[PDB]
Amino acid sequence: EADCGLRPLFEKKSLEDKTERELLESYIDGRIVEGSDAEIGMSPWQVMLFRKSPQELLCGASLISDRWVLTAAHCLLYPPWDKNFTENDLLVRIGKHSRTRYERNIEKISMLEKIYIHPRYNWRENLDRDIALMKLKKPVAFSDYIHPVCLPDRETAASLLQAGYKGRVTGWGNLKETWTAPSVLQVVNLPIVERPVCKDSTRIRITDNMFCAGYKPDEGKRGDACEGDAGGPFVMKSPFNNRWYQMGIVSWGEGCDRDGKYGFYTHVFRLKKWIQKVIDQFGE
Repeated sequence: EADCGLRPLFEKKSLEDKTERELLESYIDGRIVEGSDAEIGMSPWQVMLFRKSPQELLCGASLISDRWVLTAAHCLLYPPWDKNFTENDLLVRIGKHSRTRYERNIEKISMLEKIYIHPRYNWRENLDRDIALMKLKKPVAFSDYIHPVCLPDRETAASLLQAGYKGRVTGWGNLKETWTAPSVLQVVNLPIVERPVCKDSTRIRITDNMFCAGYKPDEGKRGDACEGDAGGPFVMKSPFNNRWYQMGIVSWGEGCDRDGKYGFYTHVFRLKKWIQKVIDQFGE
Protein backbone atom coordinates (compact mmCIF):
# COMPACT_ATOMS: atom_id res chain seq x y z
CA GLU A 1 0.00 0.00 0.00
CA ALA A 2 1.85 3.08 -1.35
CA ASP A 3 0.49 5.68 1.11
CA CYS A 4 0.35 3.44 4.24
CA GLY A 5 1.67 4.57 7.65
CA LEU A 6 1.59 8.33 7.05
CA ARG A 7 -1.10 9.73 9.38
CA PRO A 8 -3.24 12.53 7.85
CA LEU A 9 -3.20 14.61 11.08
CA PHE A 10 0.52 14.19 11.82
CA GLU A 11 3.03 13.06 9.15
CA LYS A 12 0.88 14.65 6.40
CA LYS A 13 0.52 18.00 8.23
CA SER A 14 4.16 17.62 9.27
CA LEU A 15 3.14 17.38 12.96
CA GLU A 16 4.71 15.04 15.54
CA ASP A 17 2.81 13.30 18.33
CA LYS A 18 3.95 13.84 21.92
CA THR A 19 6.17 10.79 22.13
CA GLU A 20 7.16 9.52 18.69
CA ARG A 21 10.73 10.92 19.02
CA GLU A 22 11.35 8.82 22.12
CA LEU A 23 10.20 5.87 20.04
CA LEU A 24 12.63 6.72 17.18
CA GLU A 25 15.55 7.06 19.60
CA SER A 26 14.57 3.98 21.69
CA TYR A 27 14.87 6.33 24.64
CA ILE A 28 13.91 5.00 28.09
CA ASP A 29 13.13 7.86 30.44
CA GLY A 30 13.41 7.64 34.27
CA ARG A 31 9.74 8.62 34.52
CA ILE A 32 7.17 6.16 35.94
CA VAL A 33 3.97 6.94 33.96
CA GLU A 34 4.41 5.59 30.40
CA GLY A 35 0.75 5.53 29.32
CA SER A 36 -1.75 8.24 28.48
CA ASP A 37 -4.85 9.19 26.54
CA ALA A 38 -4.22 9.16 22.80
CA GLU A 39 -4.18 12.37 20.82
CA ILE A 40 -6.89 12.63 18.16
CA GLY A 41 -5.96 10.58 15.05
CA MET A 42 -2.69 9.34 16.60
CA SER A 43 -3.57 5.77 15.60
CA PRO A 44 -5.92 5.97 12.63
CA TRP A 45 -5.47 2.29 11.63
CA GLN A 46 -7.24 1.39 14.91
CA VAL A 47 -10.30 -0.84 14.47
CA MET A 48 -12.94 -2.02 16.93
CA LEU A 49 -14.51 -5.41 16.41
CA PHE A 50 -18.12 -5.59 17.59
CA ARG A 51 -20.57 -8.42 18.15
CA LYS A 52 -23.82 -7.46 16.41
CA SER A 53 -26.14 -9.17 18.93
CA PRO A 54 -25.82 -8.21 21.69
CA GLN A 55 -23.77 -5.16 20.66
CA GLU A 56 -20.40 -5.26 22.50
CA LEU A 57 -16.65 -4.79 22.03
CA LEU A 58 -15.04 -8.14 21.29
CA CYS A 59 -11.50 -7.18 20.30
CA GLY A 60 -9.17 -4.72 18.64
CA ALA A 61 -7.91 -4.88 15.08
CA SER A 62 -6.07 -2.75 12.51
CA LEU A 63 -6.71 -1.43 8.97
CA ILE A 64 -4.11 -2.56 6.44
CA SER A 65 -5.91 -1.39 3.24
CA ASP A 66 -9.39 -0.26 2.13
CA ARG A 67 -10.67 -3.89 2.06
CA TRP A 68 -8.58 -5.71 4.75
CA VAL A 69 -8.50 -5.76 8.52
CA LEU A 70 -6.01 -7.66 10.66
CA THR A 71 -6.71 -9.14 14.09
CA ALA A 72 -5.93 -12.13 16.32
CA ALA A 73 -7.48 -15.58 15.55
CA HIS A 74 -8.56 -16.20 19.13
CA CYS A 75 -10.84 -13.15 18.92
CA LEU A 76 -12.88 -15.03 16.25
CA LEU A 77 -12.27 -18.74 16.83
CA TYR A 78 -11.63 -20.37 20.24
CA PRO A 79 -13.21 -23.86 20.52
CA PRO A 80 -12.64 -24.30 24.32
CA TRP A 81 -15.18 -21.51 24.80
CA ASP A 82 -17.22 -22.64 21.76
CA LYS A 83 -16.24 -19.29 20.21
CA ASN A 84 -16.84 -19.25 16.48
CA PHE A 85 -18.00 -15.86 15.25
CA THR A 86 -19.25 -15.73 11.61
CA GLU A 87 -18.96 -12.82 9.20
CA ASN A 88 -22.69 -12.38 9.95
CA ASP A 89 -22.20 -11.92 13.76
CA LEU A 90 -19.68 -9.04 13.63
CA LEU A 91 -19.16 -5.34 12.73
CA VAL A 92 -15.97 -3.30 12.54
CA ARG A 93 -15.85 0.31 13.67
CA ILE A 94 -13.02 2.36 12.15
CA GLY A 95 -11.90 5.91 13.02
CA LYS A 96 -13.01 5.81 16.64
CA HIS A 97 -11.56 7.69 19.60
CA SER A 98 -14.07 7.32 22.49
CA ARG A 99 -15.37 3.84 23.34
CA THR A 100 -18.74 4.84 24.84
CA ARG A 101 -20.24 7.03 22.08
CA TYR A 102 -21.11 6.81 18.41
CA GLU A 103 -18.98 9.43 16.61
CA ARG A 104 -20.74 10.61 13.44
CA ASN A 105 -18.67 12.36 10.77
CA ILE A 106 -15.60 10.63 12.28
CA GLU A 107 -16.17 6.86 12.55
CA LYS A 108 -17.31 4.39 9.86
CA ILE A 109 -19.06 1.02 10.36
CA SER A 110 -18.35 -1.84 7.92
CA MET A 111 -19.71 -5.35 7.48
CA LEU A 112 -17.56 -8.43 6.86
CA GLU A 113 -17.64 -10.41 3.63
CA LYS A 114 -15.28 -13.22 4.84
CA ILE A 115 -12.92 -14.30 7.63
CA TYR A 116 -9.57 -16.08 7.08
CA ILE A 117 -7.94 -17.76 10.10
CA HIS A 118 -4.33 -18.95 9.72
CA PRO A 119 -4.58 -22.71 8.97
CA ARG A 120 -1.85 -23.51 11.56
CA TYR A 121 -3.45 -21.41 14.29
CA ASN A 122 -2.95 -23.42 17.50
CA TRP A 123 -5.48 -22.86 20.25
CA ARG A 124 -4.78 -26.24 21.89
CA GLU A 125 -1.57 -25.21 23.51
CA ASN A 126 -0.26 -21.67 23.23
CA LEU A 127 -2.01 -19.58 20.57
CA ASP A 128 0.81 -20.10 18.09
CA ARG A 129 0.01 -18.27 14.80
CA ASP A 130 -2.65 -16.18 16.45
CA ILE A 131 -3.64 -14.23 13.32
CA ALA A 132 -6.72 -13.62 11.11
CA LEU A 133 -7.83 -11.43 8.23
CA MET A 134 -11.24 -9.92 7.71
CA LYS A 135 -12.36 -8.90 4.25
CA LEU A 136 -14.74 -5.92 4.37
CA LYS A 137 -18.02 -6.15 2.41
CA LYS A 138 -17.34 -2.74 0.93
CA PRO A 139 -14.08 -0.78 0.57
CA VAL A 140 -13.94 2.03 3.14
CA ALA A 141 -13.26 5.69 2.30
CA PHE A 142 -10.13 7.11 3.99
CA SER A 143 -10.30 10.31 6.03
CA ASP A 144 -8.20 12.22 8.58
CA TYR A 145 -9.28 9.55 11.03
CA ILE A 146 -9.17 6.37 8.97
CA HIS A 147 -5.90 5.40 7.39
CA PRO A 148 -4.06 2.10 6.98
CA VAL A 149 -0.88 1.10 8.77
CA CYS A 150 2.04 -0.41 6.76
CA LEU A 151 3.01 -4.06 6.99
CA PRO A 152 6.76 -4.72 7.38
CA ASP A 153 8.92 -5.97 4.58
CA ARG A 154 12.18 -7.97 4.96
CA GLU A 155 14.42 -4.91 5.63
CA THR A 156 11.90 -3.11 7.85
CA ALA A 157 11.41 -6.37 9.79
CA ALA A 158 15.14 -6.74 10.23
CA SER A 159 15.97 -3.18 11.45
CA LEU A 160 13.00 -2.50 13.71
CA LEU A 161 12.23 -5.66 15.69
CA GLN A 162 15.17 -5.86 18.08
CA ALA A 163 15.27 -6.22 21.90
CA GLY A 164 15.71 -2.73 23.39
CA TYR A 165 13.86 -0.90 20.57
CA LYS A 166 10.55 0.73 21.36
CA GLY A 167 7.09 0.13 19.95
CA ARG A 168 3.59 1.36 20.70
CA VAL A 169 0.32 -0.37 21.60
CA THR A 170 -2.97 1.51 21.37
CA GLY A 171 -6.35 0.36 22.67
CA TRP A 172 -9.22 0.76 25.12
CA GLY A 173 -7.91 -1.75 27.65
CA ASN A 174 -9.78 -4.90 26.56
CA LEU A 175 -6.96 -7.17 27.85
CA LYS A 176 -7.73 -5.69 31.32
CA GLU A 177 -11.50 -5.97 30.69
CA THR A 178 -11.52 -9.75 30.09
CA TRP A 179 -9.46 -10.57 33.20
CA THR A 180 -9.84 -8.71 36.48
CA ALA A 181 -11.35 -11.90 37.93
CA PRO A 182 -11.54 4.18 30.96
CA SER A 183 -13.24 5.34 27.72
CA VAL A 184 -10.81 7.31 25.50
CA LEU A 185 -8.22 5.49 23.34
CA GLN A 186 -4.99 4.79 25.24
CA VAL A 187 -1.40 4.81 23.96
CA VAL A 188 1.51 3.05 25.65
CA ASN A 189 5.13 2.93 24.52
CA LEU A 190 6.86 -0.35 25.32
CA PRO A 191 10.30 -1.76 24.61
CA ILE A 192 10.90 -5.12 22.95
CA VAL A 193 12.26 -7.70 25.45
CA GLU A 194 15.08 -10.26 24.83
CA ARG A 195 13.71 -13.71 23.98
CA PRO A 196 15.17 -15.54 27.03
CA VAL A 197 13.48 -12.99 29.34
CA CYS A 198 10.11 -13.49 27.56
CA LYS A 199 10.64 -17.26 27.84
CA ASP A 200 11.61 -16.93 31.54
CA SER A 201 8.71 -14.69 32.44
CA THR A 202 5.77 -16.80 31.26
CA ARG A 203 4.42 -20.30 31.69
CA ILE A 204 3.17 -20.57 28.09
CA ARG A 205 5.44 -22.36 25.60
CA ILE A 206 6.43 -19.41 23.36
CA THR A 207 7.46 -19.89 19.75
CA ASP A 208 9.47 -17.90 17.27
CA ASN A 209 6.12 -16.60 15.98
CA MET A 210 5.81 -14.50 19.13
CA PHE A 211 7.65 -11.59 20.69
CA CYS A 212 7.11 -9.77 23.99
CA ALA A 213 7.34 -6.09 25.00
CA GLY A 214 7.24 -4.32 28.40
CA TYR A 215 9.32 -3.40 31.45
CA LYS A 216 11.14 -5.43 34.14
CA PRO A 217 9.23 -5.44 37.47
CA ASP A 218 12.47 -3.79 38.76
CA GLU A 219 11.63 -0.30 37.46
CA GLY A 220 8.36 0.95 38.94
CA LYS A 221 6.98 1.76 35.50
CA ARG A 222 3.22 1.91 35.17
CA GLY A 223 3.07 1.92 31.38
CA ASP A 224 0.85 -1.08 30.81
CA ALA A 225 0.74 -3.69 28.01
CA CYS A 226 -2.82 -4.48 29.14
CA GLU A 227 -3.96 -1.09 27.82
CA GLY A 228 -4.03 -3.11 24.62
CA ASP A 229 -7.01 -4.85 23.10
CA ALA A 230 -6.61 -8.45 22.00
CA GLY A 231 -6.16 -8.42 18.20
CA GLY A 232 -4.87 -4.83 18.32
CA PRO A 233 -1.76 -3.31 16.66
CA PHE A 234 1.79 -3.11 18.08
CA VAL A 235 3.40 -0.48 15.85
CA MET A 236 6.84 1.08 15.23
CA LYS A 237 7.93 4.06 13.17
CA SER A 238 10.74 3.62 10.62
CA PRO A 239 13.48 6.24 10.86
CA PHE A 240 14.08 5.63 7.11
CA ASN A 241 10.74 6.59 5.51
CA ASN A 242 8.75 8.19 8.39
CA ARG A 243 6.11 5.44 8.18
CA TRP A 244 4.28 3.45 10.84
CA TYR A 245 4.65 -0.33 10.62
CA GLN A 246 2.53 -2.95 12.33
CA MET A 247 5.12 -5.33 13.73
CA GLY A 248 2.84 -7.06 16.17
CA ILE A 249 -0.69 -8.15 16.95
CA VAL A 250 -1.74 -8.30 20.59
CA SER A 251 -2.16 -11.93 21.58
CA TRP A 252 -2.15 -11.84 25.37
CA GLY A 253 -0.74 -9.88 28.28
CA GLU A 254 0.72 -11.26 31.50
CA GLY A 255 -0.49 -10.01 34.96
CA CYS A 256 -3.37 -7.82 33.74
CA ASP A 257 -4.34 -7.44 37.43
CA ARG A 258 -1.52 -4.83 37.48
CA ASP A 259 1.91 -6.53 37.64
CA GLY A 260 4.17 -4.75 35.21
CA LYS A 261 4.48 -7.88 33.10
CA TYR A 262 5.06 -8.44 29.43
CA GLY A 263 2.54 -8.38 26.63
CA PHE A 264 2.88 -11.11 24.06
CA TYR A 265 2.45 -10.38 20.34
CA THR A 266 2.02 -12.22 17.10
CA HIS A 267 5.13 -11.62 15.00
CA VAL A 268 3.58 -10.20 11.81
CA PHE A 269 6.49 -10.37 9.42
CA ARG A 270 7.08 -14.04 10.33
CA LEU A 271 3.60 -14.89 9.07
CA LYS A 272 3.70 -12.51 6.07
CA LYS A 273 3.65 -15.43 3.60
CA TRP A 274 0.11 -16.30 4.71
CA ILE A 275 -1.04 -12.66 4.88
CA GLN A 276 0.13 -11.85 1.34
CA LYS A 277 -1.39 -15.06 -0.06
CA VAL A 278 -4.91 -14.31 1.24
CA ILE A 279 -4.60 -10.65 0.16
CA ASP A 280 -3.28 -11.59 -3.29
CA GLN A 281 -5.44 -14.65 -4.03
CA PHE A 282 -8.66 -13.93 -2.14
CA GLY A 283 -8.80 -10.15 -2.39
CA GLU A 284 -9.64 -7.52 -4.97
